[PDB]
Amino acid sequence: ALGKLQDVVNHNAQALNTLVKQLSSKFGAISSVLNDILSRLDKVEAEVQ
Amino acid sequence: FVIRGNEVSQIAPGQTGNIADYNYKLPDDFTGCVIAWNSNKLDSKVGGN
Amino acid sequence: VYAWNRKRISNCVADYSVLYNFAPFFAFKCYGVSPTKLNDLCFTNVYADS
Amino acid sequence: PTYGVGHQPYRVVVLSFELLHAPATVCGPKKSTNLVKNKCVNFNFNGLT
Repeated sequence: ALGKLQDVVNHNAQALNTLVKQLSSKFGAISSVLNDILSRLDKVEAEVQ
Repeated sequence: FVIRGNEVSQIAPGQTGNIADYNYKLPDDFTGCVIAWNSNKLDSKVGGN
Repeated sequence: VYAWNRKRISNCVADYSVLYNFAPFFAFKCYGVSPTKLNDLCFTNVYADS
Repeated sequence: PTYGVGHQPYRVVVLSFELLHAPATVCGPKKSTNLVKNKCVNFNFNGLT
């Protein structure tokens, strides 16, 4: 019945969920996890990632 | 100073090892120039230097 | 090179800081990992292909 | 022995690191402390920091 209000809620929730799921992207780095990059590389090499 | 070949790579900002930890450490914000040349004709003896 | 030897390393503690004492090489060439960090990592297996 | 540096023999050793989901078997020298629960700690499990 109240389509518009539920649509607004769904759009906001979907935007937040997309923002969270963007954290699993590598973006060209060796890994998406900051700790793995920090642990497996020296400072000069880890700065790029 | 004098090191051996393996350790020439350690004279650089952000490096770790025996030399970069206990002997000669360079700052991470280093601005300078490193010059290394082989001196086997001078620093090596037949019985050991 | 066509019949390159391969050895499997497992169930042991690997100290990569003595590899400088075995061969007169000048530096590692490590891809995906840094040579100085190798002692702070655990691997499921290692393969040495010579 | 008289060949130039490009045509001289080179011994090569390639170390491939299998880092799977399996239990770790090859580790670096690193002493393991006691397990602390229900407290904010800096944990390091098999290199996962």
